[PDB]
Amino acid sequence: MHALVQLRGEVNMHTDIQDTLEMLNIHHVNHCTLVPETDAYRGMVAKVNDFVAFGEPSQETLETVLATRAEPLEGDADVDDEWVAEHTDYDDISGLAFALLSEETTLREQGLSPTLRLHPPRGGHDGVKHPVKEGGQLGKHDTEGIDDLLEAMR
Amino acid sequence: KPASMYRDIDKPAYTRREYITGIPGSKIAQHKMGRKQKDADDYPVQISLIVEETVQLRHGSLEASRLSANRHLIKELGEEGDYKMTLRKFPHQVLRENKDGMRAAFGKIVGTAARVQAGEQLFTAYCNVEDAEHVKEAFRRAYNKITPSCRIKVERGEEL
Amino acid sequence: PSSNGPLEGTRGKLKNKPRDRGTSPPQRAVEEFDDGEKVHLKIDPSVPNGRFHPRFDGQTGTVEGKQGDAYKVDIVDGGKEKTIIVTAAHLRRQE
Amino acid sequence: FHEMREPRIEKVVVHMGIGHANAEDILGEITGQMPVRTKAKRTVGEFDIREGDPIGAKVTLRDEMAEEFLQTALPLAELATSQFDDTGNFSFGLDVTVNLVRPGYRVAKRDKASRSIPTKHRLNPADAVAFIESTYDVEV
Amino acid sequence: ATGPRYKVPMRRRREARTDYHQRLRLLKSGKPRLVARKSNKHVRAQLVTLGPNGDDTLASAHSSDLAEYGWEAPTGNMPSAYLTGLLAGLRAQEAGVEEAVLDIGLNSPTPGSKVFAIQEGAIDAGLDIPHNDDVLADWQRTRGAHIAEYDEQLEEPLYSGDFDAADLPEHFDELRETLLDGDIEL
RNA sequence: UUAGGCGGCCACAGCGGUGGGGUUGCCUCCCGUACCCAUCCCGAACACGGAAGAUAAGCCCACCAGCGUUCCAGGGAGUACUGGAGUGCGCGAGCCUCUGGGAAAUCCGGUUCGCCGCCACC
RNA sequence: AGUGCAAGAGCAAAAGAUGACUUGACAGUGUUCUUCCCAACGAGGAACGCUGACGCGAAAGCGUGGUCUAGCGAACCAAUU
RNA sequence: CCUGUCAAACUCCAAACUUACAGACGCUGUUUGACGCGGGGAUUCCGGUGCGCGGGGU
Ligand SMILES: [Cl-]
Ligand SMILES: [Cl-]
Ligand SMILES: [Mg+2]
Ligand SMILES: [Mg+2]
Ligand SMILES: [Mg+2]
Ligand SMILES: [Mg+2]
Ligand SMILES: [Mg+2]
Ligand SMILES: [Mg+2]
Ligand SMILES: [Mg+2]
Ligand SMILES: [Mg+2]
Ligand code: NA
Ligand code: NA
Ligand code: NA
Ligand code: NA
Ligand code: NA
Ligand code: NA
Ligand SMILES: [Sr+2]
Ligand SMILES: [Sr+2]
Ligand SMILES: [Sr+2]
Ligand SMILES: [Sr+2]
Ligand SMILES: [Sr+2]
Ligand SMILES: [Sr+2]
Ligand SMILES: [Sr+2]
Ligand SMILES: [Sr+2]
Repeated sequence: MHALVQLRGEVNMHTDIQDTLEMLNIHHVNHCTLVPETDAYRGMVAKVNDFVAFGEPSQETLETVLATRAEPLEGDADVDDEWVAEHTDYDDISGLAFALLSEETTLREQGLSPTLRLHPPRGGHDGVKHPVKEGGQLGKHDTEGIDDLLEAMR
Repeated sequence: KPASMYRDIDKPAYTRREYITGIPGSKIAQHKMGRKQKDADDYPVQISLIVEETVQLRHGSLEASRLSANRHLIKELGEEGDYKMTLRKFPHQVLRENKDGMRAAFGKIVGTAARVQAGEQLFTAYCNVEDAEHVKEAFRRAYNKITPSCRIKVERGEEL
Repeated sequence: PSSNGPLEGTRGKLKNKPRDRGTSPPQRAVEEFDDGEKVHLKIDPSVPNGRFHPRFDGQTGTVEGKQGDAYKVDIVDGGKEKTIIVTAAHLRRQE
Repeated sequence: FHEMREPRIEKVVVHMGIGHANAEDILGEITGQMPVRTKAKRTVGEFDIREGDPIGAKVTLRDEMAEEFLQTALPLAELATSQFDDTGNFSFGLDVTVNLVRPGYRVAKRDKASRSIPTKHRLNPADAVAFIESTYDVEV
Repeated sequence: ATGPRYKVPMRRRREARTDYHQRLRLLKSGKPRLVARKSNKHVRAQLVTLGPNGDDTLASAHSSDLAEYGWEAPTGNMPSAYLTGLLAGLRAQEAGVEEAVLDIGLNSPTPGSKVFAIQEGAIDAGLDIPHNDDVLADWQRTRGAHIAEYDEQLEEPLYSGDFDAADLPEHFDELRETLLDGDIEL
């Protein structure tokens, strides 16, 4: 399971690439989605590789992000342990976060919005013109690398 | 005409003589120089002139660079000296010129050029150990008459 | 194009590889297809008759009946539905 | 082993290449059967602007009609060594060509399942000379 | 053979066994083929249909299995040919085959020949095969009257092995009689 | 299939080559023209009739790789080329990095001297 | 090689050659594609059917002109069946 | 035998890639009716630029 975040806008972006992002439930910049690691899904992130930041998050980081940025399918409501307890098939945020990472369920399947609408990176990101290997923030990241990004976008 | 009009590979490969008529003859008199009866493996030293940039070299430039190179070898090693030089590239690309303004602009045939890629050997001379510094000078004169910058690389010779 | 005939720009698709030259095997020319069956459209260069318009080479239609010995195959050209009259010699079953 | 390998006369082709007919009557008198006309292809400048026209005549003789001809045809000419084919046939002169071969030649002349005769079963020039020398005349 | 561009014919064309152009025109009917083949000593007659991995023979008959019903006579002649066709045609009727088209292969369409006799036999057995009556031999040649009138020019016997002297084409009649009877073990 | 017939794929099956195999069996070559039929001339072929002889052809069986072909290994080569991205480099023609793909020639070593189907048959 | 003529393509027990026979270069009426990719538009063209009548062949079958892609023309008026 | 080069109108080879149909995932539709069909009204048929690939032309 990978965590996709849009870092580059829709203007001048190829239509087939913009459409892939919309199929992956990501419509705005800084929006995040939790995508399973299948053959079909791998082709999709590879197409979006230059306008995105992805990687497998840690249990800890996913838990922090779900607490602060997860929303129901409809409404304002906070997704805390008590919310997770009353509406999901899990006991707390940890049980949900574990199931997502192990690809047992999805946010939509559990009554939550597939999109985690994050805040801009605190202290800024490494840049939207270069990939990770060149000192930028685009493409595949390390688990430690994606965590720094998602935690900065609390 | 300047080489600025023909030095780049900006047009398609135009070589097909069964569709092109009135192609001027090649100004290149020789391709095999020196002792063409002796083998290339009979010489200890093999030095080549390597083109650094991908270019199109006209038959007039090829003849000028070959003439100024071989003439030095004839001067220093004699007319029947112990060497053999080879120009491995042939002028296949047929060249046009639009010589009415831009209407019916397809130009008439004016010449021929050799398409040489970067890193390729244009000239290759095979000499002995004592004649090595005379051939490096023949190539120094030869590179001044073609379009790109060049490397004078020694391929077979640890005699220094 | 310089001309707008049916066989324009068809040097490649309507020519055989030298080893596939000569008369084609009869087995595929007498193959029987049923209605609803998905068939691939590809002209056999060695067979003159029962061909379709070369623009349709590569299409995967659906057999929807027959006219004589030839077949009536339904395709979708872009967004337009067309019915192609084609013999078995130029058809191959999908899978 | 030797019976199915010993040569036989396949055909004796007696031909007359004229160019413009009257030579049909003398062939039927010396051979025994009926002759056939011969046409030619390609336009030649020696007053030969017609394609399908009688230029010559030929007679293909088989079995008894062949041997009874060769008993009176061979003592008329001096047979040489260079007068032989790579396949083992000879022509002399009125052109008299004799096609010699081994007993299994039907395999290359039949319609059903025909095959070309192997290089080993194909007659040699030397093996051909030996057969004729063994039948009423000299070689060299 | 010579290089990459060389075109080697199809295997059955290389072997000079199948006329592929005639095969297509034959297969166009949709009806099973009555494969009529010959040999120097024997005669074969098959009822072939089209299959996914190759041809399927539904009912065959060789002139060797003619002796099983009482044929003490030779197997590579006109009476043998008809009876081999009749035997193939009857086995075909038991297999459910009702109609066929005559395939003669690389044999010649010569009037009154053995392959047309194989055809006449199969039609007489109840099979509907597109034919031409005046291309078939006269009923007496099918009986073997041409072989009996050849034995009239005796002096030296025609048959080496003892069957008879002046030849009996009445054996043909005694065989067609046995096959037309439904009690027979096919 | 102790030699057959009809095929599918249509060279992995081609080209060339070595060895083996046939008393009432099979295929053949073979023997022979009264007939059906045949040759613009020839029972050569086609057609028909037949077994004195034969395994030399063909065919079937076993096998060889020199040529052609198929596939595989390792090398060439993650090279050539390339879909996506870049306030990366270059006066420029052009190149480079990241990401997703990925040859061809040739050399060496293997493979390949057909596979499969239906029928008939000591 | 040849296959009437550009070019590209197809064809070898043929689509080429020879020979013999024959007039399907037939009447009528369609389906479909093309013309006009997608996507509307005529004449023209082609493929593929049916009805009628024929030719050839043992028969399957082939023949809706020439192996395929050029060789074409509205309304009004005239002549013609 | 050896040795030196090429092809828009060459190809024993051969990508990336584009493309037909189908399944799966995704997204979308069944009160926001999608896909599709029928009808009314247009405007429009001087375009431009960047990038990739081009063709002509110094
Ligand atoms: Cl069509
Ligand atoms: Cl046969
Ligand atoms: Mg909401
Ligand atoms: Mg700040
Ligand atoms: Mg920055
Ligand atoms: Mg092309
Ligand atoms: Mg043997
Ligand atoms: Mg710059
Ligand atoms: Mg008017
Ligand atoms: Mg008039
Ligand atoms: Na003017
Ligand atoms: Na073919
Ligand atoms: Na004549
Ligand atoms: Na043998
Ligand atoms: Na029309
Ligand atoms: Na416009
Ligand atoms: Sr240009
Ligand atoms: Sr220079
Ligand atoms: Sr004979
Ligand atoms: Sr600049
Ligand atoms: Sr400059
Ligand atoms: Sr790979
Ligand atoms: Sr036609
Ligand atoms: Sr394209």
